[PDB]
Amino acid sequence: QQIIKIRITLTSTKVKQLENVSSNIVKNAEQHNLVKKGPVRLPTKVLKISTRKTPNGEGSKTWETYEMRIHKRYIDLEAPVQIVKRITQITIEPGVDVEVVVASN
Amino acid sequence: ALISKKRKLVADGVFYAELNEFFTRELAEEGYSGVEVRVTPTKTEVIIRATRTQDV
Amino acid sequence: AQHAVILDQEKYDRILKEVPTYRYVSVSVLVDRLKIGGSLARIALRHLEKEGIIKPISKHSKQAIYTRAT
Amino acid sequence: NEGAIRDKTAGRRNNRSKDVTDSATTKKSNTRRATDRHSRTGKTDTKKKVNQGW
Amino acid sequence: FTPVVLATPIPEEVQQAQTEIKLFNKWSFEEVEVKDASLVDYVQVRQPIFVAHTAGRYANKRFRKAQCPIIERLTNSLMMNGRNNGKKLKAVRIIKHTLDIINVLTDQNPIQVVVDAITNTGPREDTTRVGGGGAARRQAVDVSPLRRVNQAIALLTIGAREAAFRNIKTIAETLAEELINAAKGSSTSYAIKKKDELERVAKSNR
Amino acid sequence: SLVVQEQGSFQHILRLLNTNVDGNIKIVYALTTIKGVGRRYSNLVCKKADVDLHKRAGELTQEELERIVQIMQNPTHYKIPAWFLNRQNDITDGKDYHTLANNVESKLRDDLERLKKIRAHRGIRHFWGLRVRGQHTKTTGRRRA
Amino acid sequence: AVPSVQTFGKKKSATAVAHVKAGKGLIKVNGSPITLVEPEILRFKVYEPLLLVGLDKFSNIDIRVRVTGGGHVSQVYAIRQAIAKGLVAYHQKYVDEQSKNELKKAFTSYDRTLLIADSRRPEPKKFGGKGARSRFQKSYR
Amino acid sequence: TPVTLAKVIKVLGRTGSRGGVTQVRVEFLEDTSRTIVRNVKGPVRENDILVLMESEREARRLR
Amino acid sequence: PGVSVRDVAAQDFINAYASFLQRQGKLEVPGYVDIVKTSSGNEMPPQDAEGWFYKRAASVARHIYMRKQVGVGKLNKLYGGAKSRGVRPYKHIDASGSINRKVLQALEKIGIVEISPKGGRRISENGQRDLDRIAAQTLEEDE
Amino acid sequence: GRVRTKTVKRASKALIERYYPKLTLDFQTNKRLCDEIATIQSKRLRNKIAGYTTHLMKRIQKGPVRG
RNA sequence: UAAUUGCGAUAACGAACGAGACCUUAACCUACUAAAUAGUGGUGCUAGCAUUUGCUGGUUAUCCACUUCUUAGAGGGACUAUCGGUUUCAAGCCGAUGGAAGUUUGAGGCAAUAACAGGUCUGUGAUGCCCUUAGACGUUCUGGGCCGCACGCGCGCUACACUGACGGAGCCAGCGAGUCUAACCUUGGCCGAGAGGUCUUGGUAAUCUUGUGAAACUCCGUCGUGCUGGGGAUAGAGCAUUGUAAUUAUUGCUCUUCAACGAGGAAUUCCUAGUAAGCGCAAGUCAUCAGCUUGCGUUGAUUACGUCCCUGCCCUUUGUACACACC
Ligand SMILES: CN[C@@H]1[C@@H](O)[C@@H](O[C@@H]2[C@@H](O)[C@H](O[C@H]3O[C@H]([C@@H](C)O)[C@@H](O)[C@H](O)[C@H]3N)[C@@H](N)C[C@H]2N)OC[C@]1(C)O
Ligand SMILES: [Mg+2]
Ligand SMILES: [Mg+2]
Ligand SMILES: [Mg+2]
Ligand SMILES: [Mg+2]
Ligand SMILES: [Mg+2]
Ligand SMILES: [Mg+2]
Ligand SMILES: [Mg+2]
Ligand SMILES: [Mg+2]
Ligand SMILES: [Mg+2]
Ligand SMILES: [Mg+2]
Ligand SMILES: [Mg+2]
Ligand SMILES: [Mg+2]
Ligand SMILES: [Mg+2]
Ligand SMILES: [Mg+2]
Ligand SMILES: [Mg+2]
Ligand SMILES: [Mg+2]
Ligand SMILES: [Mg+2]
Ligand SMILES: [Mg+2]
Ligand SMILES: [Mg+2]
Ligand SMILES: [Mg+2]
Ligand SMILES: [Mg+2]
Ligand SMILES: [Mg+2]
Ligand SMILES: [Mg+2]
Ligand SMILES: [Mg+2]
Ligand SMILES: [Mg+2]
Ligand SMILES: [Mg+2]
Ligand SMILES: [Mg+2]
Ligand SMILES: [Mg+2]
Repeated sequence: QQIIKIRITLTSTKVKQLENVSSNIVKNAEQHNLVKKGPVRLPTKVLKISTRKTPNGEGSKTWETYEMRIHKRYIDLEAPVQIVKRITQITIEPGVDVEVVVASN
Repeated sequence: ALISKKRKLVADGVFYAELNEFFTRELAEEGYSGVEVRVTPTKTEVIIRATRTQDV
Repeated sequence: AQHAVILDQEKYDRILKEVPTYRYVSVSVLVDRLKIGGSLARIALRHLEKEGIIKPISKHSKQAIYTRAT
Repeated sequence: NEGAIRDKTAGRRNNRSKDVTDSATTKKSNTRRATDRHSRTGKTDTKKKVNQGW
Repeated sequence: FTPVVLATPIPEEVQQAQTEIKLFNKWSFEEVEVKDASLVDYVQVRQPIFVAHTAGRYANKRFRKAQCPIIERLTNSLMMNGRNNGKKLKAVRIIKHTLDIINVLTDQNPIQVVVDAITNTGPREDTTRVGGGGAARRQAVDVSPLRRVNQAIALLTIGAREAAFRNIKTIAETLAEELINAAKGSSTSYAIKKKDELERVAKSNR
Repeated sequence: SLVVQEQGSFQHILRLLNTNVDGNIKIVYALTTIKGVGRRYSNLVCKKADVDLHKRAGELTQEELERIVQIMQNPTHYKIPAWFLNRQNDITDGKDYHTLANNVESKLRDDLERLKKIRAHRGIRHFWGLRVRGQHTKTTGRRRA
Repeated sequence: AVPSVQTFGKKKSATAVAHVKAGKGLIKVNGSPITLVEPEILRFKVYEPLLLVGLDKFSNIDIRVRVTGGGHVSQVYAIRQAIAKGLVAYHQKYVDEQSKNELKKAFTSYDRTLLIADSRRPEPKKFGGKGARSRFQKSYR
Repeated sequence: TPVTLAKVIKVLGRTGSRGGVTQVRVEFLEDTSRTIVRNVKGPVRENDILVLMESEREARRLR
Repeated sequence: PGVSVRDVAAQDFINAYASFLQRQGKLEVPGYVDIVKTSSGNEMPPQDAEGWFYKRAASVARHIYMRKQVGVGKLNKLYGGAKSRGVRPYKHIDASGSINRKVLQALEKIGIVEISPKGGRRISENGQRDLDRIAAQTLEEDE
Repeated sequence: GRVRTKTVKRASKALIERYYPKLTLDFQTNKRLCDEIATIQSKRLRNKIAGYTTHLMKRIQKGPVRG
């Protein structure tokens, strides 16, 4: 056990599934008494695509715009090596992309 | 590896589609109703939801 | 090319003696005196501010304004 | 190209001096759109084959 | 006026008028009255303002247009004809210029002088297109007070702009000549002429 | 800048380079009614001839007028960059020329005639009087010759 | 810790942050004194909030503002809203209330919105034309 | 020249094929206590003050 | 009282400072000056002829003084402007680099600007000396 | 224009009918009343109901209304 | 009423799809939980002015504090509320005050029954039938063509200038997007009149490019009404960039050449508020090429708050020999 100064990055398209896992990480750690920079939310990027609806060129020009919403979150902890490998192999979610790094760079 | 977060997330939804298709073509006679992919450590898990699993 | 591009000392003398009575002078009003074009009409707006005559009450490029001295 | 410039009967002057034909100005006018709801199959169908099918 | 300073100084004439009188670029909103009955409540003049810009929302309700400060309406109609749309900085600068010309000739708070050119240039009665059967005849009609101000504004501006086109004279100059000539109507102004010809064709067809 | 006075010393419409030049305009736009002199090349030679540009074409001492010309025909000697020049890398002697005035039309023709005498397509295009730069001829240019 | 309040004002996309603290009466915007500002026709629009409540009024307070967003004019409407707003905020939390409400009364009576953010916001362009309302053009035939 | 000033006392309706005219009853100001129905051009609300070029004349319909 | 250059309106500053570097005679004007334009997106060279290098450098210094550090690249986009494509719409374009660079390399060898860390150029401390000096002078003419 | 859809005026009708006690001429309290007493799927819709039951209540005090 | 939206009339009563509701996005939250990938004040370290103090910077951690401003979770807020007008004495409507906001708050996504021989077999490894299938209508390669020019038409771009061009100088956005077998976004440094070149560098990105220091615009001057310094078509000569390949000139740059156009006939398009109009930017195309599109913000008005005259459509009634429904 040594205090490793950790940075976790949560990124997903599903808000409920993202803030579930984030708030889950926030209470599971802080009931368990560590040093936390809580969920720090990053500007949700909206990736847009603009298309004509019709497959061919006939008809009035109807444009449609699809979008995909990417929400990104990051949580800073300092823990020992044991609660990191435990908290990060569990809390696994489909659709949430969890990233755990040790370093500032 | 080392892809943008953006391109990654759009690359993930491209994957689901191609798989969704492949299973709709392959398993049609088995009653394939759709898929979901859970990415884990060490594995990636593919769940076929189909009405006759024994021919799967 | 129509006229009034240079000096013609009579027109110098015309200017000094003809610009009282002008409650407003500008680059327009100085060509409307059947006289110099906007290049030397400006010049005269300077040289009439050399001493006496024109009191600036306005500012800048395009619109200029002056009144007679008191 | 040696043939190209040696050719009179060419160029802008010789085009400028020709009359423009009528077929240019005129509209395409469509056609046939009167007849649109009248099938040219000349066949039609049968109450039998519409009930066997549907 | 009891001057006061503090760390970053606010200058002499700046301080002076400022706290004291609410007046214009500098021009008196006191005095300056509307020479015509009606036309008040449709010519603004108190509340006083400093420069002709505003964020004003006058376009959301029918008659709030009237409450817009009169000079600002004028500089409003100044910025238009294509290229000159937007560009209120341009048009406001001209208004300060023309009023400095207006006062230059015949004193007379230039704000008052436009109040007159706007009151004299509203046509009292006009004509409309009524069928009258077949070939359309024209029923003479008494024009509303607001309209009388609108048209007044547009006419003067349109004239000045049309007038300033393609000659050495400057927009601020020609804005003044017209304003003055229409202030006490000379019929040497493009507005006075066309206020009188709408009322002349209004007398004939009545 | 100042009011000036002079005398009958200034003469309007002086002629140079076989062309005629309005006086009573500012001296730079005067030298440009010649063929081969645009606003830039005017502006550089005047600065190179040590001449006050605030002057009109009028005052402009005759000696000032012979330096203006000398510089014009010999730009590389008085140090004009030779990218500033209309005609570089001759295609026969490969010197760098500023071709001027009544000669501008001459060199133009010879250029054209080369493309023509050579059977160049670009030549054929001038010779039929059409657009050489490639542009769509189907629509534009119907008032034509 | 000196008495300090911090306010803002908005016009379109322009936001201007105003620090109003206890000071000797400096008024500067961004890096520069309130006396430049240079649209310069609109110079009085930024003078306005002072000379509406009286010039004095500011000598027990330092005034700093910094602006980002919008254009040359948009910013000018935001700093005047952020200067007016901050004055009432100060007299809110430091001087008495009847004085603050005599400051708002002196503004809101004159307004130009000094205390109230103008909600006008750009409309979305919709396909079929260059602007939000204005459609392209048609020829029929 | 006989200018006559008249205050709008009621809004009536819009007339004309185009509908760009408004029927109005006024009470003219000097020596009130007589009523006339005139036709307006621009927009009018109650209490507006109208300049009648000709004192007595009035209309009804418009096409 | 105290003074910084942010106490003086932009133009009278950069003018008095231009006239100051004109008087000065410590310059390094590259000599292609006057035979040049200052943008690929400009019609004519500048109208101040002899001068205008001291106009731009004066501005350059003023710009750099305000903010942390500014490269040649930033200067280009700044000093650039609308280029008329003729019959085609207007597009913004970067001004000429050699102008503003040798404006830096001249303000360096005059000790008014220095290479910064992080990149760019940074206002020399002898620059804030001189600048906040003539910026004092300019409200001294206005006294 | 501002008109209340049937599903708004049918709820309000259904409310004042059973709940006429409580249910006063103040929207705000009436608003919260709705939350406890009724299940409505959106903030917007609920307030629409409440704000109308307020109008109806408000003129009931001035004498009965049809329906 | 935006609405078969409602009131009301009532042999009907009470209801369902559609409208509404709903969802997304923009406006408001001195309070919720936080942020060296967002900033603020304090304190050190420190530069410059002047000042007995004070002003302006600089500083990736040097520490301490905070969440107004920036970010996004979850809540809250408007229901046309209060009051007054106006009406069947009704749903509603106008006005006022308040308010972030009172045009369905602004803007959209979704969208009943049906209709059409509308468009699309040139998006598809969607498809019936026909056609072809080895001298191929499969496919690849080489080279042209789709750009070809007496002319007719449509969407546009630039202009006729003095509300301007040109030269300095001032100097402000928002939506965006960016690179591993790879060459993407590119700060900075030097070379170059330019265009560009070159050595490095930060960025798989709230971290770097980027405050995308955009343009219109503001100010000080030069031009001074002259097809002019408005206008830049046409054309010559040269220098660069992409690409295997630039000729019929991909694009870019410098000199030169310097047309029509002096406000557009009959006509006809679009539009009501942060709109119209001016202005640029990013994204899509994409090696290179935007006068194009999709979005964005910057400047920011005049004039309606009506009618049924025109036109278009919906709705009653009326006639019919139509029902493959006036083709
Ligand atoms: C000066 N030469 C070129 C210069 O013209 C310019 O070209 C880009 C071009 O490469 C871009 O090509 C594009 O291709 C990628 C890719 C994922 O498809 C896009 O993400 C992105 O829009 C852009 N980088 C284009 N969209 C804009 C031009 N200005 O910038 C790149 C360059 C090599 O410096
Ligand atoms: Mg003019
Ligand atoms: Mg020439
Ligand atoms: Mg710029
Ligand atoms: Mg510029
Ligand atoms: Mg152009
Ligand atoms: Mg429904
Ligand atoms: Mg500090
Ligand atoms: Mg906050
Ligand atoms: Mg009521
Ligand atoms: Mg068909
Ligand atoms: Mg198809
Ligand atoms: Mg087929
Ligand atoms: Mg096929
Ligand atoms: Mg095709
Ligand atoms: Mg086909
Ligand atoms: Mg396709
Ligand atoms: Mg398919
Ligand atoms: Mg056609
Ligand atoms: Mg189209
Ligand atoms: Mg300019
Ligand atoms: Mg950032
Ligand atoms: Mg920004
Ligand atoms: Mg010309
Ligand atoms: Mg030109
Ligand atoms: Mg191409
Ligand atoms: Mg296209
Ligand atoms: Mg109606
Ligand atoms: Mg028939």
